[PDB]
Amino acid sequence: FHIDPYKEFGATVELLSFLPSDFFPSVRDLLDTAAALYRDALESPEHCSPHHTALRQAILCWGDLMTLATWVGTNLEDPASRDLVVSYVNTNVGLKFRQLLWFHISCLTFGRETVLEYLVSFGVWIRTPPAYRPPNAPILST
Amino acid sequence: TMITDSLEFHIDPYKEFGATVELLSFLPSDFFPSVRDLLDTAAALYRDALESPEHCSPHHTALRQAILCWGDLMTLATWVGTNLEDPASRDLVVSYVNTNVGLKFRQLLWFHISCLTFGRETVLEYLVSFGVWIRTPPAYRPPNAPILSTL
Amino acid sequence: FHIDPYKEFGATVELLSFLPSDFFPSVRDLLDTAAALYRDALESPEHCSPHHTALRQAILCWGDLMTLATWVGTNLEDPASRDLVVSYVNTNVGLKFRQLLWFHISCLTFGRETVLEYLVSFGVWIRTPPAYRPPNAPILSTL
Amino acid sequence: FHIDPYKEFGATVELLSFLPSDFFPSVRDLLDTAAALYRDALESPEHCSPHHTALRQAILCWGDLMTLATWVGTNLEDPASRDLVVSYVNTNVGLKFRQLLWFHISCLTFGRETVLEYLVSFGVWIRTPPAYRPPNAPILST
Amino acid sequence: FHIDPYKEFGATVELLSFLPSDFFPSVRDLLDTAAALYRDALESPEHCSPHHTALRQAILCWGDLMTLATWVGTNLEDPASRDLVVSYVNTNVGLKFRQLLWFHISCLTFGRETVLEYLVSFGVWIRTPPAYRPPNAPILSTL
Amino acid sequence: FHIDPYKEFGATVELLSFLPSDFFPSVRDLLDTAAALYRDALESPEHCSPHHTALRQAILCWGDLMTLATWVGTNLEDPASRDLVVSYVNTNVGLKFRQLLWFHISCLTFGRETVLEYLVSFGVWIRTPPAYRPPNAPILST
Repeated sequence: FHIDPYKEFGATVELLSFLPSDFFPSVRDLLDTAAALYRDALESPEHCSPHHTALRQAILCWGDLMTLATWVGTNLEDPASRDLVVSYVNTNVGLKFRQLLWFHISCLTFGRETVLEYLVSFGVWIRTPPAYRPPNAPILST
Repeated sequence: TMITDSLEFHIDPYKEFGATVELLSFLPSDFFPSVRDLLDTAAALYRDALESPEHCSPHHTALRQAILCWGDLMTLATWVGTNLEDPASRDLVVSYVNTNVGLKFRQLLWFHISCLTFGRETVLEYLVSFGVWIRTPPAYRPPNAPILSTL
Repeated sequence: FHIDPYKEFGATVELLSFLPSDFFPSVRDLLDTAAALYRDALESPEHCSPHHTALRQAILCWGDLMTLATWVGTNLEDPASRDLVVSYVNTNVGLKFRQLLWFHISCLTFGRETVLEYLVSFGVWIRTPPAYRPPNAPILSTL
Repeated sequence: FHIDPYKEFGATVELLSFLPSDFFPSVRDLLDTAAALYRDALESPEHCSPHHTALRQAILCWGDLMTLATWVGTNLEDPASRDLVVSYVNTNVGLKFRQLLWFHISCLTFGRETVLEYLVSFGVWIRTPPAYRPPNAPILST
Repeated sequence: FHIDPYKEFGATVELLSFLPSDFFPSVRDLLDTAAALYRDALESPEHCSPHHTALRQAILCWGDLMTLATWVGTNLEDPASRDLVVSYVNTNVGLKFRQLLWFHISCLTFGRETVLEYLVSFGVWIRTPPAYRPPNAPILSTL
Repeated sequence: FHIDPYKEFGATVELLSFLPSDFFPSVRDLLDTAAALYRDALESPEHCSPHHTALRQAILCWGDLMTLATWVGTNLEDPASRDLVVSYVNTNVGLKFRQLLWFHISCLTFGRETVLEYLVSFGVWIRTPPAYRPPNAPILST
C-alpha cells in the first residue's frame, strides 16, 4: 500500500519536492490562514471537496503531533532525549505538514491547475542561472 | 487580547461524514480492532483504489490520509527508538505513540473502512443500534450484539 | 516475483487471512470433499475453471509434501529430528494447503461471490473483541 | 483421485516422460525466465490463462518448498540429517517443480501446440539409435 | 561518422554553441527538472518523442559517467590523479551533458520552435560587444 | 528516475540479460557496421526512427568516452593509474555501449520483433543443459 497524499490531486510528493523546503511558510501561518479563510467550511458538515477533506484531516493529524509533542515534554525527564522528540516533531514532520497544508490551502485559493502550474514554474525559475531568468520569481494569483 | 490555542476550533474529522467524534463514542474504545488488522483489511479491499490517482470518495480520501498519519507516527516512532539515548524515556514515547495516538487512528481506519464496506447509512445506523445494546444494563443486554455483515 | 495466489480469484491473502487455524477442516477431509464432489471434473482433461485448475495444482503440491514426509520417514535418522521435519510438513505447511483447498473448493461450491462475501462478513465478526462479538460465528451458506 | 498435472493442458505425465530428467533447466533459470517475461501477468489480478494460473501456483509451490527447506536448516540440529532433508527438497522435489515451470513457461512462450509438437518431435531424436541421432537435438524456438 | 546530435531536432551544434558555460544550470538541477516534470513519460514504455528518447539516452550516458567517477574513486590511487579524472568527468564532460539535457528538456517545455527561435535571438545578443549589448540578456519563455 | 535503456523499444535490461556479456561483438565492429549501413541516415537531419535516434546518441556517448579516454592518457602523469582509468573506460563502460550499439543496429537491421524474438530464442539455447544444447547457437539473419 504505497499511498501518495498528492496523487489524487494531480500532483506528487516528488513534485512538491521541486520547491526548496525552506520556501513553505510556517505551520502556524498555514494553520492561521486555513482558519483565516476556511474555518467555516472546514467546520461545515459537508465535505466541500477532496481538498477540504484532506486539509481537514491534515490539520487534525498535525494536531495529534502537537499533542504527542506536549505529553512528551510532560512525561519525559531526560530533556536531551525529551527534546530530541519534541523537535523531530516540530521539524522533519512539520515540513511535511507544511507542504501538505500549503498544497491544499493554496489550491483552495488559486486552483489546482494554477498551483500545479506554479510548482513547475517556480521550481524551474528558481533553478535558473539568474543571468538568464525573469527578474523576480513568480507568485500565485487568481 | 491574547487569544489563541485549542478549545474554540471546531473541526471534526467526522462531521462531513454525517458523524462526530463524540458519536462513535457509542462504541467502547477497546472494541476497535488492531491498526494492523484495519490496515490489512483496507488493503485487502481498497488498496487498488486508495492507490489510484482518482479521489474515489470522501471516504477514500479521508482514509488515504489517515492510513498515512499512522505511518508518520510509525516513523516518528522508529526514529525515536533510534535517536533517544535514555531508553526508559525512549520506550515511553515509543508507546504513547504505538498505543495512544493509535486508538484514534483505529477509529478512523474503522469508521471509514466500514462505510466503504457497508455504507455511511448502514454504518451510522450500526452505531445507534450498537449504542442501544451496550447502553443496556447487563441484566438485559442480549447474547449477540449488533454487527455489520451479510445475512 | 510477488504472487498472491488469491488475486486471480478476486481475493487477497490479507482478506483470506482472518480465517483462524481451527476454522479449516482436515487436509484429508478437504481432499476427501474434493474427490467426493469434483473428482470427475478434477480428473478430466477439461480445464474446468481457473478455480478447478488451481485446485488440481494444489491437491498436487500437497501430495509432494506427503512424499517429502514419507521419505523423510524411511531416510532421515535421528527420530527426534526426522520427526521435527515430518511435523513441519504435516502442520505449518499443512495449514496452508488447507486454506487453498478451502478457498477453492468452497468457491467451487458457493461461488467466488458468495465465498468472498462470507469472508468479508466473517472478518467483521472475528475482528470483534468477544465483549461485543455475537455468540456464534457466521457460517457459510448458499442463500 | 489421480489428477495428472498435464492432462487439462493437452499433454500428460506420460508424454512429458519423453524428455530426459536431466534436461529441464535450473529452477532458478525457470523462475528467472518467468519473471523475465510474465512477472507482470503472473502478478496481474486476472487469470491470464489456465497456463498462467498453473504457473503462478507452481511458482508458489516451489516457494513453500524453499521455506520448508530453510526452516529445516534452521531447526534440524543434527547436520547430517538436516542436510539430508535440505537436499531432497532442493533436489528431487525440485525436478518435478522443474518440469512444471518448463512445460508451462514454455507454452506461455511458444504455444501448447508447438510445445506438445516439441515433446513428440523430441522423443524421436532421443529415441533414435546413436548411430543416426543428429548432432543437435530438437529445440524450441519462437 | 560525423553525427551532430542536433540535426534530428533542427538545430546544429554551431547554433546551440553560443550558449555560454554559465548559462546552463546544474546537471543535478537538469536531471532534477527532468524527473520533476517528465519522469513518468521518461520512465514509460512509450517512446514519447524523438526528444524524449534522446533525453533518456542522455540522462543515461550521464549516469555511466557518474559511475566512471565513483569507480575512479574507489580504484584510482594517487589522489592527485584520481582527482584529475574525477574533475574532467565532473566538469568538461559535465558541461556537455548539460547542453543536451538543456536543449532537450527545454524543447520538451517550450517547443523545438520556441527553443530554436530563442537560440537564434540569444546568439544575436551574446554575439554583441557589450558596448552595444542591451543590459540584460534574452530569457526563454513560452509566448 | 529509473530509465531503462530498452523499455521504450519493447525489450528490457532484464531481457537482454539473456545474452552473455562476452557475446556482443567489438565496439569497433559495431561502429563499423553502423557506418556500413546507416552512416547516411544516422547523418540525415531527420530522426529516422526512435531506434535511429537512440543509436545516434549511443554512438556519440561512446565517443565522449573515447575522448575522456584520451585526455586521461594525456593528463594523468602516473601511468599506473592513468592506465587504470584508460582501461575501465575502454572496457567496462565499453560493454554497455556494446549492448546498446548491438540491440539498436541489430533492430535497424532485422526488426525490433525479430530482434526480440531472437533474444528469447537465444535464452533457450544458452539455458539449455550442455547435454542437449545444439552445436550452433541461434543466430540473427535477414
